[PDB]
Amino acid sequence: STGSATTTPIDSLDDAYITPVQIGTPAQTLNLDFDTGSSDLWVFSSETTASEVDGQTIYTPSKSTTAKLLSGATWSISYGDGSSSSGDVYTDTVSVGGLTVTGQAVESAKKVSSSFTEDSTIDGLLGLAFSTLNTVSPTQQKTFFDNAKASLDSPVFTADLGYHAPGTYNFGFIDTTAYTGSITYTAVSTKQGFWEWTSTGYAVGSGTFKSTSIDGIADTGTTLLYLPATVVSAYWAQVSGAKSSSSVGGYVFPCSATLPSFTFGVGSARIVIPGDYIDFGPISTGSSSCFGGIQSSAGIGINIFGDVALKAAFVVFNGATTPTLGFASK
Ligand SMILES: NCc1ccc(C(F)(F)F)cc1
Repeated sequence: STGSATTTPIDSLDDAYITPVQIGTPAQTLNLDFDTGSSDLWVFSSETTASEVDGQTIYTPSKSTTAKLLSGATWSISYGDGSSSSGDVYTDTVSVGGLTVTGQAVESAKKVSSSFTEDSTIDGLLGLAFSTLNTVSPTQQKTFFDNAKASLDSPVFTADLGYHAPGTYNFGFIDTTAYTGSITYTAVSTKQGFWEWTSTGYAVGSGTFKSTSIDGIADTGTTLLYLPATVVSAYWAQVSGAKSSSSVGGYVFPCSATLPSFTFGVGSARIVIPGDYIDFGPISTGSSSCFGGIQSSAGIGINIFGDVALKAAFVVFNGATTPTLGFASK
């Protein structure tokens, strides 16, 4: 079997993408953030603290004939940006774009951090990293992708994120009309539980390609591109008036500047990120300083190929016994 669902940016800057997901019987439709950097499916629910909910759609397990409490199980998760959430665990039926999994662990949030509460467009997260990162205790739970794997035509899913436009998440098949040229596959290390891979180098604008190995993760749940300080300094040095700001927390640039493109390597192939993709707009309403989409990973400890990079490509997450990542121009 297969599934296909449209994913839509939550705002005019593509800060995140939400995808409708059906949970329970009868279906309760929630808009979830598909996150290849984590492995928990957690949702706002009727069990979330009332003061911590501001306009989100909530999952109500008491109205689902298929919901079962996973007795004794708890979850607690903290994201790299400081966000966090925790609660208990139900099992229920979950469908994405026609693809249905029964007995999927649905982690009901009793407490959520402030950054989730103030984001009324995101009802929860659907983790698509490897199940070794799932935070359910004492019995670790499988992701939606892992549970669906056996019934999928092919053990793959693809991310086709749009620039200021809707895109597509496909499960179980590769849409050969969605990309141009060939798909370049590259090896994945699962050692840390991420879709971790090694980029073969980079170029800034029309400059020479610098062959160097950049280890990083493919993370649909991260907005920006986080790369080593040397790479990020070489990019912003080409933008008149750009500078790293301690008060803002990253590189900013005059909104009147035009940004060069950024090229990253996948084996022998090249993926070009247009300069417009790196513009994240004024740091405050009416400001003439704009925030950059390429930032240093030095504070984080891991390089992150977030939405800025992934939306420039058609990306195949191949969950075969030897996992691989495929990149194609589109
Ligand atoms: N989008 C999920 C996510 C968030 C943060 C990290 C970090 F910071 F640990 F790299 C990995 C994955």
